[PDB]
Amino acid sequence: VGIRFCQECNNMLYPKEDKENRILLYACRNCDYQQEADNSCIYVNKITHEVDELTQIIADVSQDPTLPRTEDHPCQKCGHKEAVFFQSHSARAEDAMRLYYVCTAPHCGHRWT
Amino acid sequence: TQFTCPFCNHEKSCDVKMDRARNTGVISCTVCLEEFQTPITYLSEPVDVYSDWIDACEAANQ
Amino acid sequence: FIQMSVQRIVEDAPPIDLQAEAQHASPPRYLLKFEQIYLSKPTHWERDGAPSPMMPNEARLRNLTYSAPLYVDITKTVIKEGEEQLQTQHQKTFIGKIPIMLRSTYCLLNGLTDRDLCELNECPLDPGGYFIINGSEKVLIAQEKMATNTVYVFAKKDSKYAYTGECRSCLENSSRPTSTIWVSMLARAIGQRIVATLPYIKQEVPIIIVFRALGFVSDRDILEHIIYDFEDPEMMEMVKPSLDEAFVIQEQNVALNFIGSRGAKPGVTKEKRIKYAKEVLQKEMLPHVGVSDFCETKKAYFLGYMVHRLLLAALGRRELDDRDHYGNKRLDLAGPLLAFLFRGMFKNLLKEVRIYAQKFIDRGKDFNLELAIKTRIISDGLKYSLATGNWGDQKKAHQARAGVSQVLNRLTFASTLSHLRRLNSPIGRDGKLAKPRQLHNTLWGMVCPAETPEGHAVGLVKNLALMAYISVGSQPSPILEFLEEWSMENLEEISPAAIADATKIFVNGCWVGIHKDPEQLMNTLRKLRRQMDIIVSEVSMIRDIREREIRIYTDAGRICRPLLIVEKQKLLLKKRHIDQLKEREYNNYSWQDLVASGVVEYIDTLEEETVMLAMTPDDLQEKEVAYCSTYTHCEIHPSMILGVCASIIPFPDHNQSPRNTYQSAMGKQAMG
Amino acid sequence: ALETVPKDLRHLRACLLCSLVKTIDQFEYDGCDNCDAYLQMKGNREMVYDCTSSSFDGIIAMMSPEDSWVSKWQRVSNFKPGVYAVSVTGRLPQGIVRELKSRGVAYKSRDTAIKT
Amino acid sequence: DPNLWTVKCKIGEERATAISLMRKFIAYQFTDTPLQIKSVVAPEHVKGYIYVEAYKQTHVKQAIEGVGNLRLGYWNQQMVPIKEMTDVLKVVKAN
Amino acid sequence: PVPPLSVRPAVVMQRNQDDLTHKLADIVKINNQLRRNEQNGAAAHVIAEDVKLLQFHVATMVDNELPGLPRAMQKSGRPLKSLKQRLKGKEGRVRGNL
DNA sequence: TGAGAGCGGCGGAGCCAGCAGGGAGCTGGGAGC
DNA sequence: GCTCCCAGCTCCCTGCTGGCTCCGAGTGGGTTCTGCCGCTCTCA
Ligand SMILES: [Zn+2]
Ligand SMILES: [Zn+2]
Ligand SMILES: [Zn+2]
Ligand SMILES: [Zn+2]
Repeated sequence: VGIRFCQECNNMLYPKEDKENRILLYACRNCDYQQEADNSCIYVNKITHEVDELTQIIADVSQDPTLPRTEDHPCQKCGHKEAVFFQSHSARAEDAMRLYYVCTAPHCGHRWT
Repeated sequence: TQFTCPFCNHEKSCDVKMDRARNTGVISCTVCLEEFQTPITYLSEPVDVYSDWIDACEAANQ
Repeated sequence: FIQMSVQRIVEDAPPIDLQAEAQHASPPRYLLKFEQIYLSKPTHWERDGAPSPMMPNEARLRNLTYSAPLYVDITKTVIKEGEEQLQTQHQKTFIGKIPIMLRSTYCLLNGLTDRDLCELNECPLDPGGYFIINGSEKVLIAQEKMATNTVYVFAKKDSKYAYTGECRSCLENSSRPTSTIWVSMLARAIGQRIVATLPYIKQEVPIIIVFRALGFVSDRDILEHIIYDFEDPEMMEMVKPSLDEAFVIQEQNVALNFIGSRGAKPGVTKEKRIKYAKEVLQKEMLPHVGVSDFCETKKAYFLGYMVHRLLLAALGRRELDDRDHYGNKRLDLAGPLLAFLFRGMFKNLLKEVRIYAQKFIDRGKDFNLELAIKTRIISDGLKYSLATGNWGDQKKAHQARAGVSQVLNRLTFASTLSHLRRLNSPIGRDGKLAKPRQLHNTLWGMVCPAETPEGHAVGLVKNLALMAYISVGSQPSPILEFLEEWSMENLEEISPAAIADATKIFVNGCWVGIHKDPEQLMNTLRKLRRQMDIIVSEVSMIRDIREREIRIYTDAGRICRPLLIVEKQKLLLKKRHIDQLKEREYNNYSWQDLVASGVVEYIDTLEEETVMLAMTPDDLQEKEVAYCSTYTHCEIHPSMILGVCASIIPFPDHNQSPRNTYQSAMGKQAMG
Repeated sequence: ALETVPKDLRHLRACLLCSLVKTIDQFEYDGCDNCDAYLQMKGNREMVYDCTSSSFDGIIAMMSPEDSWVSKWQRVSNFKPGVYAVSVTGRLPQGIVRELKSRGVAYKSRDTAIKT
Repeated sequence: DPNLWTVKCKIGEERATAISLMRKFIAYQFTDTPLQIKSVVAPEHVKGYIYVEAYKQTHVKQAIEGVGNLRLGYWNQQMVPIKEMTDVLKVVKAN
Repeated sequence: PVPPLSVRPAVVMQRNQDDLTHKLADIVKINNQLRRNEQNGAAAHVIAEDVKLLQFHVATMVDNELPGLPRAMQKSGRPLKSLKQRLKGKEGRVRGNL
């Protein structure tokens, strides 16, 4: 996306066309500050919402006493046996019975599915 | 849409007309025929126009 | 109630100042300050005077009211136009008589021995806990309600709103009632704009106008309070619609006019509008976070958090709050109920005294405070509300909720015991919504599952578990002093740059601060509570891990139960504890010592969500096929999940559950 | 000048010539604020009874005799600020009326109440 | 011409209130905040209110401010109809 | 029309008059006031207020509950049982007594 | 004019009425002669 | 001066939002409660 604030007055830049050059520019509503765009993309919408939950998974969740932990699935990074596993919360998840594993050992923080 | 007139003090004697083409809100009294025009934004309500008219009347009286 | 709450209600009432009309002259001021209460033991006051102590049995026989007179001291300092102050004090001024609860710390039967009670024609087995009024027993049925100062996000069906976030806010039992505030997201031309329904405003206001009115004029500054991680494009693209709706108001004063114009009061002149809106934001919106000369930054942070919570719920990151989950419930017992009633009743007495004093000083002659106060208004008012059951002023008896303070059931001892332990949901009966009536999972160990009336009030009137204990509440000041020693920074000092990685600390619902290390702080707080040093046993501390909130609650009305503590798959209870307890008559080693030893803990529903329980230590904490290796607590005995009437059924696990309910109802009618 | 308003509601009378409403004691002591130069009502209770009548309809507070429409309606726009009744019923003695006419003061009845 | 308004007053006390109003006017006519109302009319058979003559209802509200008898009429005052003006002063009365 | 005593009987011991009799008293009392007031005073302003209160009392005799209007309340605040309330619904004259 | 006392007054669902916005269709002002 | 085509006014239609009424049948007990302040006139 690349949503970028005005350098001078700290406000959202709005996309705009420079018709003489047909060039996308980000311009403040309040000062004349302008910038050249680097993504031609303005509005992007993932309707299917195929969201990768591994971005939102936090390693600190490994400190949860109520979560189940197993050794059958070892870590691919450090090979540690212990790993805590849990499912998704959101209805938007593409797989209902998707299981997410977080490495139990401190500071590996490897997260996979 | 109605308000008490500030000049001829007649309740519900003020009517407000919204002209979005020219972006103006006009309030007219039906008794003393007092006319006031003030620009409006897309988010505007008759209470805003009444507020604008009362501020202008107070400013005119200093 | 009678120890702390009456005193704070009397003292926090504002002093009354009133002058004359300057008759012929067109006139002076005075203060009338109340300062300290003095409560007596119950006394007869028969026709002659000459007080003697009234025994509860005498009150029953002679249809008296077992009440105790209270006295307050008043200093009235009057200045006259000559610039001189005259300060007259009155001690032991008779305000009224409060009905007193039997076997309470102020009853005549407190601390008496069994032989003494038999001398007074009293039953030692009688548990007390009820009032005597006109010689009839009254029991204040506990009334449940939704918790306060906590953000709840719901999603109503078939309304113009997709999601609504509400926070019913209250101060420390101040005069103001619950000042609810709603933050709602519209249900999608272009959409998903966010509006606020704030008190004393006719129309909903977009959130960015409120933020502009609160003192934040820039755009990055406003966004910092709502989106804590600017690297999340989903939140940015979801909030920009409501942001572009506010493209036209770039200063505080215009937004202040915007709020003041939408007032329910008649809306006429600029500065009037400005002052009205500022007052609404200063006192009417969000009181629990602070009502002082400067709380704009703290208020803005809490409002931004509510919007952030709404966005998370609408994005599916979090789940909508459940209205039946007992963590969101609070129980008003005799204390809070009487306090709520007494607050308004004392205000009425002050108003009548003010009216009398004003009438006398209009002529400019002296007023007499002895005749100014009407001792009848408090005493007869309390007697009425506890004798009929209508909780409120008599003049509005239809508006007031009824059913509180029912006649104590005295058919069998089990009936008497059950009636004294009863919770009532203040929802309309004969309703077609069966969700509130269902047995929820969170009733485990706190509300008897078997015992409910089988008539039209199924699932609404519910009895209390045997080991359930309702918190009485305490001041959060010591916890606050402790917290900011342990590397905890208030909002006024932190920058929003580091607000994303750290955990947010809530105390009694108000966002107090932030801390960088969530784990070893919960350990420290747990140690303090197990040592009772600085944190009393009632305080409940809940760490949410997936969502970085960590919450601490000290309110009254939270229900909890005792549980055995486990350390590394081993109980903390040992043979020595049982040995000391078994000889308890000689060593006075009581349950309190067991709590102080760090062996048992009081857990409420919120903390029970984040705990790992064990049904029986020997049978569930052993080397076997591992199910869980991280048990945190253990249960003293499962049979404690039942109530009083359901704890007389032999082999209740060999019966169909409706039969248990019928026996619970029918045990109250067995003659004995 | 508070001398043109009553101090109490007992024994109030209205001047039959200018509708001024004062206590009979005020009429006895300081006379009529608008007719004493033509009546000499000071210090004469009997003359006060003759010229002022206890019986009247209404009370009007008058502040701006030159800036009041009620002053024009009541024909009291040339009188001193005071408490003025709406209608004063009665008539002066014939001798006093002839004396006023000889001086040049026309006597107009203040009883503006509609009869039947 | 200034407008007439009906100000709510205590029953049976309206007469003393009008006199008190006029007294206060005279006292305040020499101050920085004088009573800007014009006149007060108390007909014989009008109960519970007093007629007051002022150009603005704000003047009425400020002038009656501080009067105990007019506390009910402090918040709201009623515009007397113009055609009814002649009936404020109309008095009617053998048997 | 004012109904007979059978429609609005008065109890002997706790005479406490029927909820309808008190409304009748308000009606007749304000009627006399308006009658006398327009007979002599004829002030053209209090007539409007008198008419409004009389029309409110008449309406609330038959239908006590209205949208956007105050309910007539007996002393101790309990609203009066109007004729419509007497006759309407499950415990009424038709469905509960016929 | 003071005691006695008379009363004067101070939740939810689902049908009906109004309002607002939007076209087809008819009539005067200009287009050609 | 003639017929005729294009915009301005008339009509009906559709759609939408606010307002009123209903919510099982019987039965048995008990409890509280039926306004209050005072203000002016009369007998003494
Ligand atoms: Zn800029
Ligand atoms: Zn690993
Ligand atoms: Zn006007
Ligand atoms: Zn005179």
